[PDB]
Amino acid sequence: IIEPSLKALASKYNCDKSVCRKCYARLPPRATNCRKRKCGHTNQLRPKKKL
Amino acid sequence: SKVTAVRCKKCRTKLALSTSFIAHDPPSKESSEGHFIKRAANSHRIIDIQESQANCSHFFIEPLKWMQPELQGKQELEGKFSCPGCSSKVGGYNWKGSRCSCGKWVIPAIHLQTSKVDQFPLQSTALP
Amino acid sequence: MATRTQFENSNEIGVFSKLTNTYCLVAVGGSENFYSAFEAELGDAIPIVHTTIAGTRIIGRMTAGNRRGLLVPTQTTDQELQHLRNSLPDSVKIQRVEERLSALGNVICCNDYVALVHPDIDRETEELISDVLGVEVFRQTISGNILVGSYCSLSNQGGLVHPQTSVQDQEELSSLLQVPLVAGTVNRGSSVVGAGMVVNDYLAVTGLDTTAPELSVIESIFRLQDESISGNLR
Amino acid sequence: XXXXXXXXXXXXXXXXXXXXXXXXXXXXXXXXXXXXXXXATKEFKGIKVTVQLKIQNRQAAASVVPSASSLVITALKEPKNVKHSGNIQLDEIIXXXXXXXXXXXXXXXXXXXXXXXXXXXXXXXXXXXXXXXXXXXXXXXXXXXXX
Amino acid sequence: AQGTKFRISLGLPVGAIMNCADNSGARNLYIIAVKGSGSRLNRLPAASLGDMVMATVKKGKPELRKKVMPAIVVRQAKSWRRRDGVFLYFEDNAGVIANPKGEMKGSAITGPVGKECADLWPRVASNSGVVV
RNA sequence: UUCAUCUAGACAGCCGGACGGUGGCCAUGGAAGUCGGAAUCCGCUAAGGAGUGUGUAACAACUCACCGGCCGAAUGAACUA
Repeated sequence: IIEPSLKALASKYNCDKSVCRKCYARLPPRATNCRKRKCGHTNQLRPKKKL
Repeated sequence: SKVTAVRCKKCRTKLALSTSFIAHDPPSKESSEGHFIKRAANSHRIIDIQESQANCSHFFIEPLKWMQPELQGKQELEGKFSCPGCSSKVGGYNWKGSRCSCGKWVIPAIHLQTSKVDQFPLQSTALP
Repeated sequence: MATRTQFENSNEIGVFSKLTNTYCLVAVGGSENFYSAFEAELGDAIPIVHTTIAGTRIIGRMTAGNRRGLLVPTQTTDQELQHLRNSLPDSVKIQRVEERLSALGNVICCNDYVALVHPDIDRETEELISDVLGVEVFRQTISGNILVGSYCSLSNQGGLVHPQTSVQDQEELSSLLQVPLVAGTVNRGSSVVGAGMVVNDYLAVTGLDTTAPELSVIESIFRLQDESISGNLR
Repeated sequence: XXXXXXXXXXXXXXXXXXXXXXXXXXXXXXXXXXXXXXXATKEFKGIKVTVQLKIQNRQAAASVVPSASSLVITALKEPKNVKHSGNIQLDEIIXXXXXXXXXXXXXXXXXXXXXXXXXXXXXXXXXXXXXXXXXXXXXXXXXXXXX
Repeated sequence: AQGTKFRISLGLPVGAIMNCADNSGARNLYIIAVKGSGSRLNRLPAASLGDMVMATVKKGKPELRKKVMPAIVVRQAKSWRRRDGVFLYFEDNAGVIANPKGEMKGSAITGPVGKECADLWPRVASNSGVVV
């Protein structure tokens, strides 16, 4: 009932993100470093967990 | 035995009679279908095991006459419906599955939850 | 016939409402969903009157009445009195009653023909109950309880009584009331059966937590129960 | 009117399959739809895959088996993992069978259609010992005859 | 789980022994705590008419004794203001024991019952003979 | 500081095609290249895997390995303070 053409439209903004391990921020998926300054611009990034 | 009737609670309408009921009675009880398996994102990782409930909490009935205005108008792959006079969530239609709380699978189901509807006998009084 | 609904979030209905043959009274502070259960099934047959008695919302337990008459306690204000006499028809008689036993609904259980009253009610009252309602007045207690109103629901067809009652005591009440009597529970086993539900000839409303074995027993003694749209079109 | 086509996969004795999911948007059918399947899969095994497509208009039945797929090589035999890995004397029978398959193969004659049909049967023993790879690498029978 | 009630005067602190109105064997109640009370240094939490209080039975049948079980206050000796204007007060304190849902174990209540206790709790209003 | 790609057309992106036997076959409510275990074949070929991935109830849709053009001079890695 979600009509998965729209779910793939919805998953880009919510699900297809990368998470910093330190500061838990919601980062773009192909980014290398965290944009937040409080964690020292780290390169220790993990994917967001899929449902 | 005698015929039975399913009346809606707070609507008081006979939603479905007997000569119905694809009841599918025995569960599977083996490890893959009697158990509820909750997988993870990758590599078929099992995180949760849920044991099935005792009794199947639904009523699997044929497509009836009063569902015809809901089934034809905006036909989709899943949804719900109501009593025809109180508009409360009584049962849903699913062409997929939704086994039972107790679990097998069925065919496409018209699942009618045994909460907020009850089962009566259509015959005369018991006279206790 | 046999409907189930609840006031704001409480299961009991006879506390908050009074159902008779010719009229019906409801408490004021309710949702539209509570009122729709009475408005749909009664329709325009009998008037559903919003009111309060003595500054409360428990008008089922405070008032007592039948087809022909309505009794209100002394603490009823005169503004609440005139609101009743306007909306209710000309046939019903409305009388304020001077009691030491203030709550009239717990004291008096009655219908078209036979009334049961609390045994410590006085003699000058017993004339006024017979004069207003037009009903013969009997003093008796259901097996352990003096409060015949809360523990005995009654109507023209039959009567649902307190569960802890011996069969020989149910026989002696059946002779006096001239109707068959059934012990039962309401609202998943509450002994308060007079306030757990209301009933008349056409309708019997109960709480939501009444299970279906309890509701089957209720509809049987009241004999209210009795289809083309259901069918198989595959 | 309207012309619509859907496809049905596998099933031996009786199966709702694709139609139940696809029968939702269409006219609802339970007894007749499996019966229309039962007309098609008659004299076909239940263990084997059977591929069909049914075109209906106002509760119509269409029974066909296209057999461009592995249905042909599965058709000739007598029936953890029930293996299909058997030996068959394909060469004379498969040459008639591949010509049943090669209605378009979109190639040249039966020689190019014999090099693909035997490769579809990646399980069966075929002609004598091996009927696959190096054994069915060269085919010196039928060939120009079916042309 | 407590419904809305207009404020009345607080007249039963912790330590009070009120009478037991119903007929479930008990003769008095020892209030230990009041549901929904506030917090302030050195302040005893107090009961009122209509509040649901935790109480132990000191005198009665030994089945009821020595266990904490909640209770509903049905009379109050402290005078209080009603909004229509009058100040009224009963002769003694009283309570009925109840399960934590709010259903009542007692079959009937002797003596008068406070009117604000009746509207707040339906099961009290079922068993009550006299409501003020 | 040290290595490596590069006008013999690089990295980045864009622009085409991604086909036939193909829902292959056991696997079970349903798995069609993608939950997976063992197999890894042919044809059309400039080139294209019984399939690197996203995704789908099951397909799809997209993307990649691969195939050929355009855009046109800089690009990549490991470190040190």
